[PDB]
Amino acid sequence: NAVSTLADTTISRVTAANTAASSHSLGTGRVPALQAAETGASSNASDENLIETRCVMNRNGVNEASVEHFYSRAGLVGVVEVKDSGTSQDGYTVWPIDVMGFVQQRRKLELSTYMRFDAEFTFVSNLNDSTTPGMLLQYMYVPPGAPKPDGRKSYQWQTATNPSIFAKLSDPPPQVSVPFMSPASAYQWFYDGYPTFGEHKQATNLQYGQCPNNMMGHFAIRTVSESTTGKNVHVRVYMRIKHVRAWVPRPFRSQAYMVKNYPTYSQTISNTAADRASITTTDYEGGVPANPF
Amino acid sequence: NAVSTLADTTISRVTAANTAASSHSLGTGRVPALQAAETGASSNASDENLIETRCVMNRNGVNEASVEHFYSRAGLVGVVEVKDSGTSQDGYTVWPIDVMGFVQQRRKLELSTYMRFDAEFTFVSNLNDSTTPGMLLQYMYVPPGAPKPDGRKSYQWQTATNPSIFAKLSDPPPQVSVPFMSPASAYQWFYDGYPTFGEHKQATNLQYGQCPNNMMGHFAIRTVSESTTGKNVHVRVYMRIKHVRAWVPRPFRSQAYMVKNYPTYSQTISNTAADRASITTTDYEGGVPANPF
Amino acid sequence: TGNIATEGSTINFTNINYYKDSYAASASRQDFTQDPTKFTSPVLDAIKEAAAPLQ
Amino acid sequence: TGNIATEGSTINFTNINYYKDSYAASASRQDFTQDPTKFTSPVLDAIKEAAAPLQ
Amino acid sequence: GLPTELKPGTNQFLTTDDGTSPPILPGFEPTPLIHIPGEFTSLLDLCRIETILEVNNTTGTTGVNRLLIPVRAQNNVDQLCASFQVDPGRNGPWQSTMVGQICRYYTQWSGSLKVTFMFTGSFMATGKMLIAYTPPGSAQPTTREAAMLGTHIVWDFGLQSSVTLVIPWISNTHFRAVKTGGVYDYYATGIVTIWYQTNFVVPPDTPSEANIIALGAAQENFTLKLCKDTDEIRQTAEYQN
Amino acid sequence: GLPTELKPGTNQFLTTDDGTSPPILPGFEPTPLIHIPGEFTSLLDLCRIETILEVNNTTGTTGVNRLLIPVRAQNNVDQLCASFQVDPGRNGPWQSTMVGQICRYYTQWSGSLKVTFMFTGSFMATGKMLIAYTPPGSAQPTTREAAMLGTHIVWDFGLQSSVTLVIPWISNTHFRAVKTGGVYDYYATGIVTIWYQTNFVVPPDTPSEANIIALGAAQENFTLKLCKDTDEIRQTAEYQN
Amino acid sequence: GLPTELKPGTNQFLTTDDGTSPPILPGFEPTPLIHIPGEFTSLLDLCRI
Amino acid sequence: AAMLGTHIVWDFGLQSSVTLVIPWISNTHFRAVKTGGVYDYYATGIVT
Amino acid sequence: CGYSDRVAQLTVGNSTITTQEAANIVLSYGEWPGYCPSTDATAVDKPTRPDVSVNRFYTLSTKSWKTESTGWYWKFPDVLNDTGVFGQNAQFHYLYRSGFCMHVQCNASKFHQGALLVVVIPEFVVAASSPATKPNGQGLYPDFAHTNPGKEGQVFRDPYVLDAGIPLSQALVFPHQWINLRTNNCATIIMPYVNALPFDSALNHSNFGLAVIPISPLKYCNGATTEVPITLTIAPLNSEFSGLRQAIKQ
Amino acid sequence: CGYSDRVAQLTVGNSTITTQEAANIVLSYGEWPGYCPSTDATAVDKPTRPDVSVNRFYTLSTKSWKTESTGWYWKFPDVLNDTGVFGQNAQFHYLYRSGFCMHVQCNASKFHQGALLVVVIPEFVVAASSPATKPNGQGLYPDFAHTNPGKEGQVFRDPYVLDAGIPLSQALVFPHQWINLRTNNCATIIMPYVNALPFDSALNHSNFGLAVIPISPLKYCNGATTEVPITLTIAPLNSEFSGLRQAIKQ
Ligand SMILES: CCCCCCCCCCCCCCCCCC(=O)O
Ligand SMILES: CCCCCCCCCCCCCCCCCC(=O)O
Ligand SMILES: CCCCCCCCCCCCCC(=O)O
Ligand SMILES: CCCCCCCCCCCCCC(=O)O
Repeated sequence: NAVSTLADTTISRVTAANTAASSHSLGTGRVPALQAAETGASSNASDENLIETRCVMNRNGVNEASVEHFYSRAGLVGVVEVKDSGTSQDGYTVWPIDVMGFVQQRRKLELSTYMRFDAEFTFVSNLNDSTTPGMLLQYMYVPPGAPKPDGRKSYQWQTATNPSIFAKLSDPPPQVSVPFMSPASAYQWFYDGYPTFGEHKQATNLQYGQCPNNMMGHFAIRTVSESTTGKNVHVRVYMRIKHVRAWVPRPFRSQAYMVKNYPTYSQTISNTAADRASITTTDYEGGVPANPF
Repeated sequence: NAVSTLADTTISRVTAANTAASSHSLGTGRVPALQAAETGASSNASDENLIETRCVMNRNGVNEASVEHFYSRAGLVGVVEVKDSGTSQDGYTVWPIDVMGFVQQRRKLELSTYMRFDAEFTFVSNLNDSTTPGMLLQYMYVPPGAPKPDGRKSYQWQTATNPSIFAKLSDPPPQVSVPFMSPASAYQWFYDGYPTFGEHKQATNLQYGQCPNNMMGHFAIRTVSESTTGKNVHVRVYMRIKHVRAWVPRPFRSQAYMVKNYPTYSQTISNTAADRASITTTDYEGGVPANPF
Repeated sequence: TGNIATEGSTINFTNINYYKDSYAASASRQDFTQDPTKFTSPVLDAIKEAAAPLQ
Repeated sequence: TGNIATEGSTINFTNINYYKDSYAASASRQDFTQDPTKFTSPVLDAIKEAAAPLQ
Repeated sequence: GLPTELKPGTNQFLTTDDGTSPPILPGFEPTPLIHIPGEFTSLLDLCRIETILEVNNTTGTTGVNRLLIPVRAQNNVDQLCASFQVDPGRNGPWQSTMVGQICRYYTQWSGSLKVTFMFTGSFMATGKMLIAYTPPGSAQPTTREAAMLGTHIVWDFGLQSSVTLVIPWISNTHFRAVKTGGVYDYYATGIVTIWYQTNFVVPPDTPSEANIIALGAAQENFTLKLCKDTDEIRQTAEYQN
Repeated sequence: GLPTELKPGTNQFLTTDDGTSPPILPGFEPTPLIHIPGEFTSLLDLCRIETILEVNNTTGTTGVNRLLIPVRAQNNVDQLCASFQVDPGRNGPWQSTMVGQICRYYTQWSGSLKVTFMFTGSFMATGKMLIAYTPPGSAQPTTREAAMLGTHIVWDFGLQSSVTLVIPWISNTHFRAVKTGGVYDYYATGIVTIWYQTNFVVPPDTPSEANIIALGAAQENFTLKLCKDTDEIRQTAEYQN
Repeated sequence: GLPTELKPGTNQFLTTDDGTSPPILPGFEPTPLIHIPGEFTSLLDLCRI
Repeated sequence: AAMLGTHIVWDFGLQSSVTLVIPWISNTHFRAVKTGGVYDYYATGIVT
Repeated sequence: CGYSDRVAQLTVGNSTITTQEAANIVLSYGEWPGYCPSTDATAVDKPTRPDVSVNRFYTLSTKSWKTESTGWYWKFPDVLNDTGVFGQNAQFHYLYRSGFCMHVQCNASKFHQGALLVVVIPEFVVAASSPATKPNGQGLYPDFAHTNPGKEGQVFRDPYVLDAGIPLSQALVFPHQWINLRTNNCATIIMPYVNALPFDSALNHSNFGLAVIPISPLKYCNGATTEVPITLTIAPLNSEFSGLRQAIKQ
Repeated sequence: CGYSDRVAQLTVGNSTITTQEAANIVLSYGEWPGYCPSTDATAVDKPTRPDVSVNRFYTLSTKSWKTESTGWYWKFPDVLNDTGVFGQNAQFHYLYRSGFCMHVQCNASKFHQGALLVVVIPEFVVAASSPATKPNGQGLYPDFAHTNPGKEGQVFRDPYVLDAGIPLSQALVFPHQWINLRTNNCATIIMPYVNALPFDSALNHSNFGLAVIPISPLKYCNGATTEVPITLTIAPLNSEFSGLRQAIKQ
């Protein structure tokens, strides 16, 4: 029944491609080595045709180079500072939900052009001294067009419909599942166009590349208090993508990022490969040659 | 079904070898006592052939002298001090993952030459006064070649892919399962060779005996803070080997260890056996002999 | 045939959804697919290994 | 036939893996093997107990 | 059921824990999924694409010039044209390939690699090149006679402009660590040197200097293991854009 | 299901608790296991190997000399050649054996032990030795007539250089404690003394002094119980290498 | 399963609670039980003396 | 140098004799009995 | 056969492209361009399919390849958004969808040499390089000329990073083909409609970028013809326009 | 039979070892040396098996046993890494695997006495003893001479701890055999390939250590021959080399 279903739930081992034994091929007409990169196709040549191979029954597992496994790992996507001391005694902050803020997660996600995933969001919250007192905090997801709070105690924190999460800093970090929320059929890290009609003749073309299909509202975070607590709270937001489909692979970014929502690079072009003295120089000592033949 | 499966899960009693009743053997030709240690084989002689035995149906259990049971016990493998006071106000530490640091665990594991096991790692963390306040800590496993953090707040703590564990000192100790992580088919506590080709003509032959098949990266541990907390944190790391296979048994170490990754002993050779006055001296008073025959 | 690195299967009470929304479920990583051709050999005329590609 | 040290078997809800990775499972200690010969009698000519070993 | 006891690991947050969390939006139905071309489900599919090796990663060379191995008519036979190590992790020509960049997201790798060399001289230019692969023991061969003793292909320029040197998986271990240098030179894969088998011969009124473009990839038996964060990108601190 | 109540033992960390912990690496497949010779699955297999007893553990004797029982042509019959107690736990000749070192990792032990004595005089040397085992009640026999009343073997030197004294399991209890001395002399196993049954006789131009090498092990009925940490190794403190 | 809520009586230690506790010694087999005369299983047997 | 050729290690014991079979390792099917000069072409070898 | 024929003929609408050095044709992601199915279709307006009128080869831009030329790119459908009946259908309608057949024609004698990588980059977001001096240089956002070059195309300033901060070396991940003057003289990339949405505005959004980059520079001996042109010819396939209104130009 | 015959003949390749006092042959871990199976094999290069050329008895080292001699050890395949065709195959190739047949020959008259323990220690990591005076004495790491003695072998300085901090008494756990001049005069240990990896570099890594230690010292009366040699003869079995390149010596 559903018992047999639980039995076959452990991730099974898919092995890599085996090698077959091969011998010498002294004939004309058959040329596996010769390819044509011009055609745009990768070489079809196997080890067995270029050299004499033995039979290897390869048992190495490939299950971990999956878009599921690659991306199903929580990474820092935002740090919200709930300032309630000195000049900033607001005791609330509204943080625009974007995942393009930190390199490690940004660069992974930008391997794809389009991605459709559910995410799991964890809120690791603490004070300046890494201490977690019994201090109550409200995390309210504000979808695009929901009114954003303008004060510590405003009507917007009633949350009749907005999903919110009450937790103490003292408690283990809050976590929630979020669905694939997007008008478009998949998210889209690169949008080559403008969201509005117009002629786009501005000394600063900000609008270029900004698709609102991705912009998924704000998280409003406050300390549920009556007055200034005199304490700042750091909220590290961790996103773990799941149920992930990805389309159209792209080159991994080489240049350091400069701004959040725009691919832009310093005019100093850092080379993709770390340079060396000459094209015939390798950094490997090796052993003492037996016949110096 | 899977119900019958749960029924037969309690560790069953395997008994030790029974003794059979034996009588006198006054014949030539049959000599169980006589052996030949020179052949390299242990004596094959049984109690029943050397003396007159009774029938004993031995019910003593042997299930606990297994490599599973012997090693499936958490032992101290590391103490990481997260210094954040006085001269050392880093508030982070990167600890090289090695299990050869403490005698009790080292000596057990070095009974084998090769071992393949999954391990379970527990982090007992506290302050100098053995107190556990609500202080948030990040334990990040940094596999070999993953960038190691160089500061309390560096980009390396985003953990897009590195597995990390957030816990408060206040919480019960963090625990995680770790797989058999090694390029080689088993781990190897003794490697009789050098990891690189060369001639090895250094006044200090450090490279000898160091196989990177064992070196399994670092754990980076920080207090998730903005500034010096002025408090040092001790992290006792406890490793419980499991799913354990072991090959090629070796002598238990006699000499005291001196360094972590090198079998080296003081020129003062401590004898394996505690010495006594003479070869015919035993420390046992016994009783008053009836006929002093 | 798991990642246990020794003989043993045990009992697998895992991959359970406790919520009426199915997107609340654990990462769907039961299935692995490897179709590389759409990127490595996207040409119309499939080229055999032996034959010289352009003639 | 357990280590209970008295008559009783009860019900055994144990050895359950709650994770998709099988290496997350509890110590595999259902099976005990005792093959000592590979270390105690590794010689080619097996020697009977009775017979004087070298002749 | 009701009698429970919490074990170690409670109230912890493991980032790579695959678990359930309560959903924030009851009854939410996501947008229908339409068919999009070019879905990929595996990163080993991405590793089997030929991408350009930056073999000319030298002090002077800049921009697209770093992707070209220069070749020319030689006065002297058996001079070394270029040379590069074939461990994807190592800082060097492999950094510019998709395979080299995906390897740096993993700790250990296995299986045959694949270098395709496309010559881009004039039609009238002819020549032969010995592309030898030396297994880990040895240094970079100083003469062509040293190199020919390793896995090599002699490549003749003709209508087919490309050739493929499959670098076979010759390792003691089932998996090499991506990290190299220091004690980790235990997993050094080897060196690939390109020698002139004969000279680069052109007729009059033809350029006597051309380029070879090396394209690195991985074979079907290629595998990765132990996802880790990459070295290859850096922002200043935890609080940046 | 939902209504639960935590019992004592929550939030505790028992080191010897066999439990599950969340895995740190989803979908990780370990290196394939190849066949390696000499797999052992039990430490009782390791106890049934003969290893040398340090019977000559005396003030003066040093290095390999501690592993040799000296023997010689005697002017006087029935002198005591050597003597050792046969409780593996006790500080003494058993410490040098694999069985003695594995016992110190357990609290209680049971079953027959096994001492093999190999003589290493010249071929021309002959002799007989009475190897007696005295059960726990008595002191070390002062004369051979006292010893002969216990489990003994008379051993004749010939082509077969070895003999085996099986020490039978004669205990009141099913298991003896490894710890001995004090009230724990309740579990004393006994003494094994070696007497000259006849003299060590050699012809002219032959060494008149030789050695016996004692090899201790355990029999098939040998069992251990209650894994504990050993006494046998010590570092200075909790913070050391 | 995963959604649980603790009821009163949590984190308490009732001395006469009959419960399970984690064992301190994996795979431990106790000494075999031999036959001993004069086993008693009830204290009403002791009252009828 | 010698151990690299066809050899027998001979232990003295009750059996007083041993046999070194010199195997027929020749380029030709037959060697000429006459040796010395150009006829050292058929030299059989040395036994040390 | 098991080999790609050198000689090839491409006939769409009332236009035919003949090439005698075709190094095979790339079909991007191994999928043919097709009309939007009923299931993927979201918009209820009946979509006009002009067929031959819009589905035909348009020869838009010819460029002179020089020894120091750094490369050119175009944005589809931006390149064709003002040319032929396609242009008019694209201005008169809101929603748009089609795949295309790229064909870059570059011949030179057997005594010239050089390699052009021709690559179709979906969602080619042109970056702007900011000078090291100022963190927010005015050239942090690329002006409309760079994002939408139109028919004339735009010269790469940094072709090494494909003017997008991604290495050109790894651009071979996208559907690509080389023009080695040694072997071939044309590059054909059939590309299906690739977008998260089934229909998009032709004017506002560019589905693909068409990039021709000289990897190996063009070299030749004194006496050969210095002028070596590179011509872009594009044929929309299975074009479908919807949401008819007043013609809007960009 | 149920008894080991005294007289025994060992013939591998073009070499034969005859012994009239063989105390049986030890087969380490009750497993015969065999070629790497397809399933365990990781490396795709076809492995050369030179057979008789490399698989034969090599008599490498003879040592003079004295009353105060403390013992000798060798490292396999280090001992043979420069001798015969094996040496050349081991230098010319990267990966290496073989088991071996050890045979230690030590005869003396029926009027000499002494015992040699001959033991094969897998992964024999030679330690360096540091003098009590300084905690980090320069002799904390053993120099290359001690770790890789080669053909000539190395004299034990502390044979009681087998120069590795492990008691010699418990060395009998490893495959071992005694040479009692009373009973026998040869010790034969057939050893299969024991390593975590299916193939390893012959030059960098030593699979096994061959240790001959005099437990009972050699003693004899005035008039007997003082010179009593101990000879090591090793025959590689099922040798398999792979990854051919330029010959490298250590
Ligand atoms: C109270 C907290 C509830 C959690 C709600 C989380 C909602 C998150 C929306 C989904 C995140 C993925 C889309 C990210 C796209 C932004 C990228 C960008 O355009 O810069
Ligand atoms: C965040 C914490 C996650 C836990 C990750 C643990 C990773 C441990 C690696 C496996 C440990 C066993 C190998 C030890 C070998 C080191 C011995 C040595 O060579 O000195
Ligand atoms: C709580 C009951 C859960 C039952 C889960 C299924 C267990 C089936 C028993 C066999 C173990 C699974 C793997 C196998 O089929 O070998
Ligand atoms: C939650 C239901 C778990 C069921 C576990 C199996 C129990 C079977 C009943 C018998 C007890 C096991 C030992 C036996 O077979 O005697």
